[PDB]
Amino acid sequence: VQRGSKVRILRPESYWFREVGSVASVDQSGIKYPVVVRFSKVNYAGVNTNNFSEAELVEVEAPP
Amino acid sequence: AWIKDPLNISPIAHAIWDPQFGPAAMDAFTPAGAGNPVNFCYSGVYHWWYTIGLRTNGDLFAGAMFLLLLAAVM
Amino acid sequence: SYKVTLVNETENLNTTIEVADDEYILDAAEEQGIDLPYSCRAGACSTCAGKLTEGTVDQSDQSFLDDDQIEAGYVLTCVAYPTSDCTVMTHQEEELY
Amino acid sequence: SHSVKIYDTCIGCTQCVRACPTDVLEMVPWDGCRAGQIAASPRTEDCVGCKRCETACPTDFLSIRVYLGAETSRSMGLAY
Amino acid sequence: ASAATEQSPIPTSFERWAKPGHFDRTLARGPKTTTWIWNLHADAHDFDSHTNDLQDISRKIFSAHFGHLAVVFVWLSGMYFHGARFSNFSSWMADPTHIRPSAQVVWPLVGQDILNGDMGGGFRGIQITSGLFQMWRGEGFTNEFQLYCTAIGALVMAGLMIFAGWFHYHVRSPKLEWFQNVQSMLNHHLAGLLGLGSLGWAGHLIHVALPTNKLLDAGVAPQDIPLPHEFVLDKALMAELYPSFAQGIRPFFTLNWATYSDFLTFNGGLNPVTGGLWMTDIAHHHVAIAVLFIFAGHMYRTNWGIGHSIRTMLEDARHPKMLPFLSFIGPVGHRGLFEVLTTSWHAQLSINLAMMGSLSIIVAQHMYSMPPYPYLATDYGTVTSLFTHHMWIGGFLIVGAAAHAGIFMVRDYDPAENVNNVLDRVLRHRDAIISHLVWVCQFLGFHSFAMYCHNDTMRAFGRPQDMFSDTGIQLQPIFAQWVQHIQTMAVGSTTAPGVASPASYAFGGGLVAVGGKVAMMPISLGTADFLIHHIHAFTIHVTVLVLLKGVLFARNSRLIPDKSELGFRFPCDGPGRGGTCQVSAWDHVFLGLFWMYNSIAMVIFHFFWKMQSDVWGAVDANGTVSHITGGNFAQSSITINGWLRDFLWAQATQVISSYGSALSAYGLMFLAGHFVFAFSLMFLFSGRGYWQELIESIVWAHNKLRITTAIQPRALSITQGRAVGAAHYLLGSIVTTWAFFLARMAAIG
Amino acid sequence: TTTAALYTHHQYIAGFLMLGAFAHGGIFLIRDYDPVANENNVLARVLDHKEAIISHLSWVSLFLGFHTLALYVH
Amino acid sequence: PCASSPAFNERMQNAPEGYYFDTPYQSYAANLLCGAEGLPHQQLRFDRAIDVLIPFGIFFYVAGFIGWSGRAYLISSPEETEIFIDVALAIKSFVQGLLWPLLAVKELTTGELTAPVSEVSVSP
Amino acid sequence: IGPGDFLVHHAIALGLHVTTLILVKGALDARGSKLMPDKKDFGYAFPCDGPGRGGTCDISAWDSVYLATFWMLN
Amino acid sequence: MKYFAKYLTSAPIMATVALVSLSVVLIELNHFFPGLQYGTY
Ligand code: CLA
Ligand code: CLA
Ligand SMILES: CC1=C(C/C=C(\C)CCC[C@H](C)CCC[C@H](C)CCCC(C)C)C(=O)c2ccccc2C1=O
Ligand code: SF4
Ligand code: SF4
Ligand code: FES
Ligand SMILES: [Cl-]
Repeated sequence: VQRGSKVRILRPESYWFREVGSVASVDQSGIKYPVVVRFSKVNYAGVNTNNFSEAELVEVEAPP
Repeated sequence: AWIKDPLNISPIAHAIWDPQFGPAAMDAFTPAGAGNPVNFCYSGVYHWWYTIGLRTNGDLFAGAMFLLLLAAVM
Repeated sequence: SYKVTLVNETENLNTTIEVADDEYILDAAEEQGIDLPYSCRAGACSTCAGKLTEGTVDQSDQSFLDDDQIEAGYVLTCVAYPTSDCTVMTHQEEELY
Repeated sequence: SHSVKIYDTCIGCTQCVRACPTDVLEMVPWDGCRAGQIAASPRTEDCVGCKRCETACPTDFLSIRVYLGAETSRSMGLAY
Repeated sequence: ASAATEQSPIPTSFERWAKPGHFDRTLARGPKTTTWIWNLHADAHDFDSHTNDLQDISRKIFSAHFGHLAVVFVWLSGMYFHGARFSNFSSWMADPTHIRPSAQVVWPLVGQDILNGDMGGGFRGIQITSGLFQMWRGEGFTNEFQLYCTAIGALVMAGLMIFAGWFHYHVRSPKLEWFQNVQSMLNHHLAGLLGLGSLGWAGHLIHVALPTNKLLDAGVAPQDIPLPHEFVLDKALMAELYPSFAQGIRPFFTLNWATYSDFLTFNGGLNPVTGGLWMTDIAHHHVAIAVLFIFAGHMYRTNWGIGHSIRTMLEDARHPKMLPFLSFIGPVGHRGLFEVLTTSWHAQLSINLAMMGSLSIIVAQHMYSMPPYPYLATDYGTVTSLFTHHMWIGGFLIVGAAAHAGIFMVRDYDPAENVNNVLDRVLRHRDAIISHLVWVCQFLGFHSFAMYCHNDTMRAFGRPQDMFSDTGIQLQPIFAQWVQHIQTMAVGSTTAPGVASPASYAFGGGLVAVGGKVAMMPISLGTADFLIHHIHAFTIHVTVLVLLKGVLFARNSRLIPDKSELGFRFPCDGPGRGGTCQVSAWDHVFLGLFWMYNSIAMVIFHFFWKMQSDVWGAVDANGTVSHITGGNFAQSSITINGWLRDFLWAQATQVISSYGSALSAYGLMFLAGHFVFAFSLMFLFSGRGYWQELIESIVWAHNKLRITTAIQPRALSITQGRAVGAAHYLLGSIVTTWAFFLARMAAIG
Repeated sequence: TTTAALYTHHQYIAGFLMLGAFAHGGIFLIRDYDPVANENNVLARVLDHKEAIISHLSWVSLFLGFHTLALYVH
Repeated sequence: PCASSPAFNERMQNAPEGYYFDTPYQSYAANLLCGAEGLPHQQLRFDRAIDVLIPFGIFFYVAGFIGWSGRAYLISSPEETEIFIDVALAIKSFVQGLLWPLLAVKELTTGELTAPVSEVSVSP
Repeated sequence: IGPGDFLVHHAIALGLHVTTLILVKGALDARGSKLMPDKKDFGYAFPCDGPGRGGTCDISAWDSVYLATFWMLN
Repeated sequence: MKYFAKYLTSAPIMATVALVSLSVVLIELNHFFPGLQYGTY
């Protein structure tokens, strides 16, 4: 997973569970949730992006 | 009094003892065959007790005392 | 093609970096060897508040700045859209509150 | 008192701390996110339960949860 | 140019129409969810949020006022056109006692022309209850061409009003110094709007209305009457009617005013022919109040030294310059209130809405008892509709007054501006105000309604000697009975020797009956009237409690000390502190809308039943009055059961038995109002999270069919669900009463 | 009156009992439901597709309501 | 039948004529089924099979037209086309929406009318 | 039974279906939904989850039995 | 008048024209037999 890859969310408590969002930037600082995923569909609080781990993402489109 | 004519007699639930009634309400809640204000029973227990054998007030009192003692047993 | 100049008193320097129309300044700043404060990258905090000295940015996705606070020049550099270039202040979260 | 729990999806944006009307929350060093901060709730005996901290949280789902618990005279917000 | 105060920008652009939300910064973001759609119409007119300059807001308000005046002129044009094309006005002009006013015909579509009822004279239409015919008869109209001319004039005025609003914003808009000239505005409105307006209407009455009405009452047919300009043109024709017009305008300048005492009468009763007030007495009224209002308009210093300055009068009303018992308002008094009222539009709107609603209620209470138009009091549907309509308008306006008193608090109130003055000192003891209002509401609720419950229990027990009746424990309103006696003694041939009749026959005096039916007669006040007036006092007081509580605690309270930071319209502050649901001032306007409903509904019910059982009826040849429900207010309106049986169950005979008749639309609207009332309770009892979680399943079912939409479907917000529930409750519950009143009065007269 | 009262009595008791059935079905899923003891069985299988059940109850409700109300209003 | 119904003629020969009872009481009485109250009752039999098809089946076409015009307009979209209805794409989804009956069976077999279980958001 | 029976049976069908909708929705969303994923940690009866996320009034499973009592009564 | 056409394509304007255009069946329910039962067409 790196910038541009479309990913499906595997987090049950996420608003975008089983939804495809684009990776914005991956942090190489060794933090727990480094991947920033951005969504075309906003959540209830008014937020369209979130930090996920790599273990709760499934790549569905390699970046072109 | 109701088992003699269960079509033209209204079953009675119990008696009224509201001291706040005027005599116009004491008269209104007193039927033809009663000497006190009463409530007309609409629970159907008269029909049920008449269909299962109960014929007298002594039968009803015996059943009530049995159920009092059965509640004590429970 | 746009040119954004980030000014920071701490670093005491004005480095310019071109940013694409459809691209966040902070996101474009990461792909140009430049460090900036950022926490949520969603427009729901004030960690990347950059006062606008001149120019105009497209921050329609931002959802935290106040009407009177956005008139001062503050603009979340995390969910901002570089329309041109001009210049913008960095690390201005202490001036917000 | 209410229970205010902070989870490791916290990003140290401080917005929960700034939104608290009763000063329950503060920031502590973490090195578990790149801000280096995480919220904490020591003065949770002061918590009224307004959940302004939860409204201020940007993470999905919330990195801060308030569980309304035993009511005291402080959590009921009583000046009498 | 003439006062050097305009030069406004905001060029008339068209592109700015295909970008909704252009006024708000977050509204012009990009929709995203559905809450944006509802947010578009939730603060569309709130010009205070849009910008920050007071001058731009004032300019916008001025042009919005002009556009509103244009809308009202379009409505007036429509009413005059309906009276000039789809009405039986001429037929009613011929016989206004046997013909039913009608100004609306229904097209012959599906089952639909049954609503066209026979109105007398072969006219198949809908019986209007707006009082337009009775108003046009009193103004001086005789034929429909004059109504058509008035309609065209009102349409021209509407076009002129939408040009004045575009010219005073897009071409030459005023400066803020012009809007802040409250001295000049008060002078002109008091002398030029009210004073000259009533003077011009007195001129109209003296030269058009009084002639036409005098000939109409004499017996002349409506098209046998001369047109108004002949009354104006030749003085011989006008001197036949009045012998004081032979001396022209000479006795006025030489101060011989009793010469004019035959068209400026001071009778003070009702015309026996029509039933309305004495037309000469009306003209004399308008002359006197023109002289009073014009004289009142020379009070405030404008550009010439003489006058008052309202700022000086406000700043001097303070201790130790007050009456000694009124000296509790301290040494600042009303010092910062001239700057409150000349810089806050919401403060002005709050005062003006309170006065406008109160004055609409005063209009309602003065036009049933002193019927001011010919053949008005005998058309009971019109009397009912006018009283009821003006009570509802007054109540809504009064609720909006509290709404804007709360918007002033959260937004326009400045603590540093007004320190230790009356506004600061009210906010500084509001616990005393609110707790004493709580106690008086409780005292009034026990001593009005629980007495009705006492009466129900005593009547069901069969002990009516124990009741609060006129035959049981009497509760005579001795003070109002004494005022009624003073009013009928005053008018003797005393304390008002000039008047012949009582100011209304409602106080005392005699009986005016017109066309067999009663125009007006004394309204006796007994124990039932005591009880229902205390119901009115109780309901008005709880409405005041609900509304004033939100105004006084709009800034902060003991619960939430920073409520002004949360806004004026916010749902809550979470489930903490026990749960702070509906703490905003807006939620108090929400809860006071219900209490204004409950207050005005009982007022209109009291009016309907009391007037229908103790005034309205049918006088026979001898003089005996057979009232409509038969004088059953004095014994049935003292229990709740008699209100449900002898008023609601009995008088709704005409609205539910209306199917198949011409009043069937009223039965349909009666059921429709019940539907909308019940449908409101879905929004009022339920909460937002249920509906958002059910929309989740519906969105899942949509995603599975690939019928997903970009605008994300969200449940109505908390305060929006409250607003929707309140609007539906009010609409259905008022449409129900409207259908009940109008079907009843269109069937039994 | 006895017949009417008895029918209405038992139908309201039955509606309340049916309301409490679903109340304690919810309280079970809150308090006692074990997602691992009930792994991929019928109960956990109806919890999985619960949006289909809720949307189809919603469709039946909407169809019935629109048609019945519109027929009555016509 | 309504023609031979003895109670249906007391609303025949005593009613307003107009143009809502004169050109409607006929065709109705010729081809309806009344009971005992003189009221047409909508029956569901073999004679109604070619009678109830024109309310039932012809409503299904227009309802599916609306539902497929609302679909084909909304797959080709992005939050400004719901506010400001793009009349060109609306006409494009109306022209295809006319013969939506065929297109609907050309989606179920191809598997592009239903979405996968893992490509649709769910809840805990 | 006649035509007036068909409509009221469809009204009874509507009523049972909407009451079942409310109760089934609140039982199946008792453990959590998309608006409140961890709803099982807050219990069966709890007021709300505050005014965040648009507002969460009547979000608990107890509030479904609350909202369906009106529909059962109707 | 560039965005005057766009404002006439807005949701409320399309809504009002759609309701009046589908609801103009006044002329369809008056032209032939203003009462049309299920079994009569
Ligand atoms: C001020 C008004 C008032 C008051 C105080 C009363 C008082 C009384 N009435 Mg009366 N009534 C009234 C108005 C009033 N009435 C009117 C206006 C009428 C019309 C004329 C009547 C007609 C009437 C009739 C026909 C009867 C009465 C009776 C009674 C007595 C019943 C209480 C009792 O003795 O046993 C004590 C029991 C209680 C106080 C129980 C109530 C307390 C709890 C809260 C309810 C029960 C618990 C629980 C919640 C309910 C069970 C579960 C439930 C969910 C099913 C009582 C003295 C009855 C009687 O005479 O009894 C011998 C009788 O049959 N009244
Ligand atoms: C019939 C229904 C009903 C009743 C009885 C009430 C009663 C009350 N409302 Mg209320 N309200 C209602 C409907 C009702 N409301 C609805 C439908 C709404 C929807 C918007 C509201 C919204 C509302 C608001 C916003 C407010 C109230 C307030 C009040 C209180 C007013 C003070 C008072 O009257 O003292 C007298 C008490 C009564 C009239 C209650 C009945 C008392 C009976 C007649 C006597 C009982 C005898 C004896 C004590 C019984 C003892 C028996 C023993 C066994 C217990 C009062 C308790 C206001 C308040 O708090 O005032 C201070 C307040 O601000 N209401
Ligand atoms: C029913 C209900 C809802 C649901 C109501 C909603 C979502 C609004 C219903 C309006 C519908 C969805 C109309 C919108 C449809 C489109 C505009 C399309 C209409 C078609 C025309 C263009 C012809 C709430 O959100 C709510 C919130 C808080 C308290 C109580 C309640 C409440 O009772
Ligand atoms: S608001 Fe949320 S993400 Fe930000 S510091 Fe507080 S708990 Fe962490
Ligand atoms: S129930 Fe609703 S209004 Fe009340 S505190 Fe909770 S979110 Fe706020
Ligand atoms: S990094 Fe949080 S809003 Fe910018
Ligand atoms: Cl009674």
